Amino acid sequence: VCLFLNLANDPTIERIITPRLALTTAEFLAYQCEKHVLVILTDMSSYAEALREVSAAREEVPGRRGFPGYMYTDLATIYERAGRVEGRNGSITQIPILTMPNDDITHPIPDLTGYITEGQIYVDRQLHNRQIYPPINVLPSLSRLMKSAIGEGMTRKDHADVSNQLYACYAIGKDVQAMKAVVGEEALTSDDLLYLEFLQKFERNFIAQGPYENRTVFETLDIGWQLLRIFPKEMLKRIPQSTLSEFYPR
Amino acid sequence: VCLFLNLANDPTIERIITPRLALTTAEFLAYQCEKHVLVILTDMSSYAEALREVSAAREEVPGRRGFPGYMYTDLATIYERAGRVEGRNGSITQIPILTMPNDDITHPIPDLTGYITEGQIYVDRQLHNRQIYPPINVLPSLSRLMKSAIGEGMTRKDHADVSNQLYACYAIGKDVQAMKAVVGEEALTSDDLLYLEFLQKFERNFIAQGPYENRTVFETLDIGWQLLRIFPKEMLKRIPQSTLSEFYPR
Amino acid sequence: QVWPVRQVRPVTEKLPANHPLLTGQRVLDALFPCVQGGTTAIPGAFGCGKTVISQSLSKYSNSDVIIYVGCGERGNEMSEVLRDFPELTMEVDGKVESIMKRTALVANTSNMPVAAREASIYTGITLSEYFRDMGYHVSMMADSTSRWAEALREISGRLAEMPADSGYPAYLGARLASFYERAGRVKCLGNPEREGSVSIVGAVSP
Amino acid sequence: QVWPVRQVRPVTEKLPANHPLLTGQRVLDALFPCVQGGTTAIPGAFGCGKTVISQSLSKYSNSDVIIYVGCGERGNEMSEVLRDFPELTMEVDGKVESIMKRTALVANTSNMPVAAREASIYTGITLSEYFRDMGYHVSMMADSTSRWAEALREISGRLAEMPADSGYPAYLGARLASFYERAGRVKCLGNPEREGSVSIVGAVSP
Amino acid sequence: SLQTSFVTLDEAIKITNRRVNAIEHVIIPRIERTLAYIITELDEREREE
Repeated sequence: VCLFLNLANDPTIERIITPRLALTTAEFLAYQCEKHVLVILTDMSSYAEALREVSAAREEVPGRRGFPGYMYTDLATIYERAGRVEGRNGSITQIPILTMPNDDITHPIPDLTGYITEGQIYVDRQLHNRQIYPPINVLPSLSRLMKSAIGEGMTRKDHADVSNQLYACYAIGKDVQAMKAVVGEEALTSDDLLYLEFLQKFERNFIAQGPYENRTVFETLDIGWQLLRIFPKEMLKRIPQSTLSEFYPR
Repeated sequence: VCLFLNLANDPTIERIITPRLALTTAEFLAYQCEKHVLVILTDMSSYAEALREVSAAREEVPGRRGFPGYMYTDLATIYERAGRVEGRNGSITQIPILTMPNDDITHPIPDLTGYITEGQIYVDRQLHNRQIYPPINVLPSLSRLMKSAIGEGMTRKDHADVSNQLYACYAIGKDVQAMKAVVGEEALTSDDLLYLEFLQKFERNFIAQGPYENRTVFETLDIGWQLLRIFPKEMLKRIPQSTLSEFYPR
Repeated sequence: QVWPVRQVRPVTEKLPANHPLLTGQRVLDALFPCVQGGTTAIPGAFGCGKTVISQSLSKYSNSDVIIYVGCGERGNEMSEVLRDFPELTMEVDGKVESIMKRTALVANTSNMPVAAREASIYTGITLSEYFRDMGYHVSMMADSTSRWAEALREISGRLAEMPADSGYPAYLGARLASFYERAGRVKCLGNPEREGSVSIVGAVSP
Repeated sequence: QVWPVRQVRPVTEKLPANHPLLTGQRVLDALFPCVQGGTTAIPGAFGCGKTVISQSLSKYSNSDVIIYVGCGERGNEMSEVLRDFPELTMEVDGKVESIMKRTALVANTSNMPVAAREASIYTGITLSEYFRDMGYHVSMMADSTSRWAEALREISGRLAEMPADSGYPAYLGARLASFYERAGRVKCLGNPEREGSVSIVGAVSP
Repeated sequence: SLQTSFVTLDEAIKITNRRVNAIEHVIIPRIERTLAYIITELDEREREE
């Protein structure tokens, strides 16, 4: 492990070169010493605040919220130093870590970061206040390289369909729970109570994991099937018949 | 009396030095000639608006709704010229008068005034439309120097408890009044009707006074106890027991 | 001795916090506890109880030294301290001692100069670090750091600087962070092994 | 004689208003009375029956002089007033006369200069203060004061001035109050001991 | 049979009026408040640019 540490009692203008010495080592190790590197960049929001602080002292035409107008082209020269190259057996994976101001995902920093990175993992506050760990809200989370990393011969043939159906069920259950809390606990239909039981068991059994628990992928998929078995097999429209026939009746 | 009259067809930028002339006169009369002065400053809103106009004239940093960023430090040089000093037998009691735009108490003028002054007396429109005088709403009211000015040897031993209990009962009555607008007149309990009776008798006997009536504070406290005897002494959960043993039965 | 108020006094090491800061309130002790060496913020509107919470905390807590910074607030709230505290006492060895024998105030009220609201904050946190170095556990009450932010905005306006957010300078968060990063439990510089601590409780006035 | 429109004309004393403004309608005369020297406001909207007010004021009223003001009205809405007003009649001493023997009109449309659609209110009030100083009782009427406020906002905008609530200038209430403070009953300057009045009726379009 | 109808209709009327009063006194005012707030906050963002 190599550490570069800029604490909150340290100079602010160093934060501009800190993510670039950490990404120049990771590039030497991966593309010259041929190892697989994992780069963590903690508070990519402090870096942008230092950027704004230097741009405001130069009397430049400001962007949105005061951040520089070239913050997109600046974050893209940090985020785009990741991947594999031909002929060399090394890689670089990047996991930046933002904190959205006021839990706002349309702030300039999260907005511009979303235009550059391949997805995002969304840590929610509503799930935190109900003692769920890890409090990951899967509805605005996304991974754009998933379709080509999963499936038959890589993880298991039922991965994508289980994931799609779990997502659709969670969405429908949230849209139910809204008006259930609003208009009528008894005006709920007979199946508008299966989505609520799915909500509860999915947030307590699939999401909530444990701070030292290491699940395989196949355990995750088995729990997903145990949750999908709440619904009669006619309500799973996002799963083909060949997969339902092989995995549902257990 | 000494009057300083600046009317609505007079110079706007001279509204900035009128309260300072008034307060210099007050300080001379109080801290050098040793009198008890009472200063009435009428429409600090017009002072604040003349201040905004002069600030916008020379392009300074604004705060909320265009008011200058130094409006707190400017109102505080006016409001803070009021009190007593050690060794001199005078005082200065200030009573500014405000007008809140759109009855909003979050506007910059009332909001910055309430951070500087030691309380406020809230004049309500909803009580004016019911032909109530004085139309004073006691929930958004406050006085920050009351706790040290009431009690044994100052007014009477029970002042604070009666005040706190009247506050609690008034708030719960206003909660019930809004619950019944949804659940109807005939879904309330036996105690909700006690609260709805307290509300009426309070608004008509305690608040409503008449414009030339001078109630000594002991009359006020007797009216407060006559209002608190609506409830059994077990609903009055803010008054200690040794006060209820001496003042509740009478 | 003389020390620059903008340079942090050195230590040997910063340790983790393992002991409670007991206020006198049922809530804030049961539900949201602070520790000895932590950092707290009390945001609220006007009339909510930031000053009463701060003054009760400074009267009844378990700290050895109390520094009270009144930064841009009422001048009648410093006369309530200079009147109440010489009457309150605490028991040590049978003897009673007033709690003003271990308190220091730094007052810059709201009609005092606006530029001295900054110099006030740094004057307090440098006295919290002088006593912590002796081996004491200090608590520092900063009443309305929002007035410090307002002073910064005023000075930045007189300089014709580019605002950042709602008028404030772009370096506001840096100042706030480097001020709150001076609170903690420490192993004290020097040969006799001591252990000190500085807690900060900052009121915000949105 | 020549008089600047942004300066109030001098009087000997501003008296309190204690005499009715007779309009002729049973409502507005019993339930909601106005006085000679008062200030009224109506809603200026489409299809609300708004001409009754101005026609009643012109034909059957205790006023001596009438001053009508359009502050930026539509093009075809002005062509209706400039057609209807020269047609109204009164009866005096038994004979029938035209109301345009004691009436003056100020007429603007939406494409006339923006600095005339703004100074219209001041021209009207100066004319009425001129006829009040003779001993008469004048009643001014400003149609769509909102169309004046918008020309005010636009003149501000041109000068690159900081906006206020909803973009209107900072000095909007000051102007709207110093305008309506020019109405009332007065004792006129000068020797032959007379007394006059000005009654303003504004119209708003929310 | 008429009385049975009467009773069930009488209770359903109350339930529906409760729903109407809730949507009229609790929900719509809240939406209008959070609409006026958004208008104010956008007006405030414009004045800084």
